[PDB]
Amino acid sequence: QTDRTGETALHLAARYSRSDAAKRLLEASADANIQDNMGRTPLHAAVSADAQGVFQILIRNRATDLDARMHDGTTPLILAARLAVEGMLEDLINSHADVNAVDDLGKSALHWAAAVNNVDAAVVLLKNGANKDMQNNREETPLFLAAREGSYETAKVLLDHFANRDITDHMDRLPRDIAQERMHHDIVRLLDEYNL
Amino acid sequence: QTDRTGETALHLAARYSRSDAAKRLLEASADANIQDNMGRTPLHAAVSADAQGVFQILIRNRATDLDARMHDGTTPLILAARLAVEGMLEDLINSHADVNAVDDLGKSALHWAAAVNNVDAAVVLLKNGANKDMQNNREETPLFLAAREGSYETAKVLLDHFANRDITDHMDRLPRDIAQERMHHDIVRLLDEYNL
Amino acid sequence: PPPKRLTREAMRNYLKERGDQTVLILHAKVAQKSYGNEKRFFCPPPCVYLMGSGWKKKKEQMERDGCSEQESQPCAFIGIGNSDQEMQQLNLEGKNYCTAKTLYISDSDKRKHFMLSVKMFYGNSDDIGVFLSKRIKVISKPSKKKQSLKNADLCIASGTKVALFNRLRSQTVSTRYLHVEGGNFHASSQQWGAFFIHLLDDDESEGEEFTVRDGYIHYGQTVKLVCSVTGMALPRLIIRKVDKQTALLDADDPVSQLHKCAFYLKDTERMYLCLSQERIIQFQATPCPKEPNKEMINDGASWTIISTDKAEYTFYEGMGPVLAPVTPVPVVESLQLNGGGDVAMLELTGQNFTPNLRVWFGDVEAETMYRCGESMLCVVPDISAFREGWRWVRQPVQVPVTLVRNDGIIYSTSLTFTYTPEP
Amino acid sequence: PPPKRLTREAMRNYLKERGDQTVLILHAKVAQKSYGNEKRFFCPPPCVYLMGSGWKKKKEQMERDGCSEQESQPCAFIGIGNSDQEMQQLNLEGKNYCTAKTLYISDSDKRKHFMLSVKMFYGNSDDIGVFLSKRIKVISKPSKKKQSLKNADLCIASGTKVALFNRLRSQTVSTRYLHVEGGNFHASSQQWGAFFIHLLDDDESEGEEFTVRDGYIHYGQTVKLVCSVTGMALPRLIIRKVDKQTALLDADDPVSQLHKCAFYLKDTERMYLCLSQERIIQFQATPCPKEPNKEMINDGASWTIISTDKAEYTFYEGMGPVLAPVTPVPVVESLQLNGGGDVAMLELTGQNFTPNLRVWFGDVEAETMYRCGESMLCVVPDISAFREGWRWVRQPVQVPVTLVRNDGIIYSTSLTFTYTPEP
Amino acid sequence: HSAVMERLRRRIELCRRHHSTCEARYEAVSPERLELERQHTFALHQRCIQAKAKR
Amino acid sequence: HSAVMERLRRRIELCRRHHSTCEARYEAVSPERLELERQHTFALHQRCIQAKAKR
DNA sequence: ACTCGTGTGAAACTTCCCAAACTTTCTTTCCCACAGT
DNA sequence: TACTGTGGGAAAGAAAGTTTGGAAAATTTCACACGAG
Repeated sequence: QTDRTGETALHLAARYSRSDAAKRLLEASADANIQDNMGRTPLHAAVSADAQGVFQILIRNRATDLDARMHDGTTPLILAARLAVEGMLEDLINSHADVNAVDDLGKSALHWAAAVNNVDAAVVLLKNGANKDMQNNREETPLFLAAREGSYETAKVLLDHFANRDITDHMDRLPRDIAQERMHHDIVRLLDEYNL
Repeated sequence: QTDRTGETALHLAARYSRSDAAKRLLEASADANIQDNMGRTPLHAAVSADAQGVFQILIRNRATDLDARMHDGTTPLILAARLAVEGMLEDLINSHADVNAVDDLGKSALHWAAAVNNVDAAVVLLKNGANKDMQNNREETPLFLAAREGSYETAKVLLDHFANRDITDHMDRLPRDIAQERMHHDIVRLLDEYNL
Repeated sequence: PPPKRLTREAMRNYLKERGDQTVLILHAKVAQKSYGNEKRFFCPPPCVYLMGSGWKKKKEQMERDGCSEQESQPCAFIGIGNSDQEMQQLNLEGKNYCTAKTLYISDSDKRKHFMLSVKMFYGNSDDIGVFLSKRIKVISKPSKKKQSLKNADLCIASGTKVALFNRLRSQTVSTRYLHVEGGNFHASSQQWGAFFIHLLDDDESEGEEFTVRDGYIHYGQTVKLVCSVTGMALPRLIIRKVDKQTALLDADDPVSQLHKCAFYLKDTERMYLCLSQERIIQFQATPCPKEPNKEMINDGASWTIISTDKAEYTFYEGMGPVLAPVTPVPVVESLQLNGGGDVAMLELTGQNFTPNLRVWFGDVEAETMYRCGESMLCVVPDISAFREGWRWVRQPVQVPVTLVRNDGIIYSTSLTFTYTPEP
Repeated sequence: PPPKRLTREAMRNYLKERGDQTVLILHAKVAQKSYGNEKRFFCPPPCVYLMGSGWKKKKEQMERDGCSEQESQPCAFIGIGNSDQEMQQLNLEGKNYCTAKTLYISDSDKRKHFMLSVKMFYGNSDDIGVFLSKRIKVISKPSKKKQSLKNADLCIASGTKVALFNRLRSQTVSTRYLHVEGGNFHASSQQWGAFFIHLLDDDESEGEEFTVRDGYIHYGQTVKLVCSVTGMALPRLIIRKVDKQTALLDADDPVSQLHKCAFYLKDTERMYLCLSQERIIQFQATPCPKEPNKEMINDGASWTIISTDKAEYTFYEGMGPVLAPVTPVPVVESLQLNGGGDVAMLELTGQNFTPNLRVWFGDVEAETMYRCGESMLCVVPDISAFREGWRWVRQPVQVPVTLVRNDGIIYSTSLTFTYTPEP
Repeated sequence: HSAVMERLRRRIELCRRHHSTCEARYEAVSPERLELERQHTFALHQRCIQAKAKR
Repeated sequence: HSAVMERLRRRIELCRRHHSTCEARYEAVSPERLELERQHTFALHQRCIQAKAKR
């Protein structure tokens, strides 16, 4: 711990993308699930830093908690989904990360991916379990966050695996509504008229 | 597959104890759960060959099935227990191998460890779950195999965790009896008079 | 007049000024349902403060343009939103705070949760936008529940700020809340303060050096309370339940929301803390003969207790009047460092983000990728944006991070990026 | 005379001779319980063969020492073991095989499993030791069970060798089993053959090119049966259930143990396979009027079918007479190669191992570590133990692996280690 | 580089492109959107002003 | 070597030592153990020989 | 019954898979005394 | 007065549970009657 950020020698090599620097630190039976003051394991750092090199190491390593949370309870599967990086989401899925794991606001990577209109993510995530109608501690279906943010493409995709468009939020507003409101008439037209 | 034995490039480096030869073969997304004609994954080869180097690699790697079976359904945890190697048993246990997993004759590594009077193995195994009273498709308690082979020390140890000495075989012989018969009067005296 | 993006200049003359406008809604975490024709009011009343040495600057600048004492009058309205009841005005005249003591929630409001929206504009129709409270939970009745922490949301946990009020004999008008006037605790029927409910050890050392604990709060525990308002603290108290003005000493259950109770001052005989039909004092509590460990107690030592919340929002005008509301107001929970050095970026998680912001590192605007409502991303500008010499970060530099709108409204953050030499 | 460990010599003059003695117990996998005073006999009778061109050598050597025709008489006794019934002799006189057709299992034998022990010695009291059958399971009554494969042990699976017998009208003496006499199928009341019950496809090509399937066997399937005895095979048959000499064509349940049935010769009209009060033929089967798909059938086309097992044991005298029994006899299921080259060892898994053995690679004895009863270990001797030149294995060499006791009794294995040049 | 650089250029472009499409809808709708906010701040101001007329 | 060699010497010894203790109980008990096998092959031979006397 | 392998098949019986009130700790509703306008 | 909040209780309910019945295959075991020496 450099005690500035609470970060370990591993954490650093993760963020700095030193892919084999990390390797010897693993030859050393060095724990790869240490938390910095943000409460993130070097894997988190690795994802955050789009460091495919180091990433690959940690996930190929069995010791490493793939579903580790941060102080706000973010999983690497979450960052992976929002920070729009290539591959990572998938690799974590294949290595059997809890796809329905949630952060403190109880949003799943599917949720976030619909927040950041991350269509690719959402599809992969759907085809790997993923509660498509999960709620968060505001009773928000990920179809909802989509319809709020108005991210239409990801939206078509859950409408596509038939997400339930009628599950509301914790204030009895349909997703259909937070559209109307935020003035996304497209997302509306889609909710009014696509599938059923 | 060299098709002589059905063995892969990995299998070989495992048996030959080339510890970093194995490493590059793993950099290559090469599957580490290939079966040779005996039906053994390189890990099985690594254990068999007391190759701590390669072993450590494969077990530290997440892809690798730690509970893989052979044509006779032997788990590495099984060989580990019988082939009397140092450490391996433990490291596999720590990496969360199914400790109660069984071979086709339905004998657990605790069973074998009592067959081969492997006291150390038995103790580690007991302190990690391990059905101490498990039976095999001959209804043989591992306290039994001990009392058959007459391996007394391992026997004192199950009597120590109070294995049930009254569970019989599939022919209604007490372990107490297969002692008597095989002329192990010590194992008898112990079964007659130690604990209760 | 067309909208003017804030300038390298306007900024450096805000890091000197810091003349912030700032709203500040206080409010309870729960609200009792109101079945049929009745009307249960929010029993600490949602209390819209209005801090910041810059509201004045806005009265000044306004009138110095041709504006009434009637015009530069901030004009607020509160409401639960989603109703035909319409909204209710607040009298922000004279004093800067205000309270809405006749707010309720019909039987004809199915929603099992809700939010207070505090609409606002200057008299001149000049808009300032809607402000939102931090989520409130309908209940049906204060839930008297033994040790199953199943709902958890209802249990008053340690550390949380709570406000407690006293009403008497069952009459609407008497209501008086433990508030602090300058440094002397009283019971206003206008003002309520919010106190932190820190937990303590059963066995005790001196009355200072206050070391805190974890977990929920159960009746019987020892709990000091520090006011965020004056900073002041009351002597070490012991919370106990109450049934028909009798304070049961052996209550082993956890304090649920909106529960009546009483505070035994530790080591003061049998004295408790009690409401004064005036300025607040302590009381001896009656005998306890037929019921052994169950003391009978006064009208005024029987408080109702509710966990509270605040909803802050700061924002400065950095390019003068702007036609559209300054709302939604960006609030920034956490600031993450993605990557390092020459690639170094920064992820911002908060809420109410909008594509039309841009995070500024001190006075240098940084390119800003908006991911969504509650996440943003920006590129840590090179160190030679501040110290014009150096191609590298030769030693620790710390600039304050801040969000800046298009028409240059600037939402402050009090969070700071700190450059550091590479390890 | 003190015991003589086998020698480098004795061996090389066995890899030429191969004059093996060998027992060989055949027997049914199940045996019906016998409640109270009754006596259900093992309905194929356990059949102690005695192959190997060296039982003769042991008659020869013996008499050529001063031994009776009475003395060099192998003298066997069978028994379920654990009883007061004592044992029952076998008449190994004349012919080399024999059968024990009055063996049963009391109600006073609680053991839910059991084993046949075949004691033996030469007439001269000269011992040869106990032989054991491959585990047999008590049942209470042939279990007519629909498609739940819960017990599995009872369900006749594909590939398994099965013997089927015919008894008639309910009388003990008639019993005749499908056996092969030289190449012509008959029904002996002395001899029973064991046939493999391979599975086939519902839709069919020609009557050869026999390609097999997996899983259990259910009534109605097509099943060829090849004899291990003559090698011969009966035409493609169709197994169907039987109730009161009527062969229900639509039986969709799996063949359970000790079940009556009948064999429809495919594509031969309505002909089946039937018992001849002589040498075996086919039968047309009666009408089927009131019951539509349910054909009435003969006494002789109604067989009982049971899954069987063998228990082989070879062993040579490599140092002449040995005082103690040549039993228990080492049998070797699998041979594993631990390690490589200069460290190369070999693990042997089998059963009835004993510390007093030593695995020989051809004629070179290799150091042998005994791990336990069912596992052993030995050190692959250097290639220059066979090819005296070379420090390395320059190209493929294959020697036969075999277990050798202390007093040089030698148990053969038909397993072979194959040296190979390093890859 | 170009191994990673082409990858990083591609990532940043995603955010970039995205951010664009967002900050462009928000701007476009905001007229129409400010409009249930004006019309509301209106017939509500005629209440702010007659409770000032009660002082 | 000696890293592994001392480890391998140690392993082999274990088997070696074990096998020893085994092959030495077995040998030791075998007299007494052959003894319910003789006494049995006896009063059972006097039955092998009088069913030869019935031919 | 004369006494002994076989098969009926009826009567006792085993885990077993699944469908019921309630053990039951929580709410949500509504119905109604008491004190101040 | 007769209508304002309020506390408060009592009858109405409800989703997490343990489990009690007991209805659905497949054991045991036993008592028994053909056909043969």
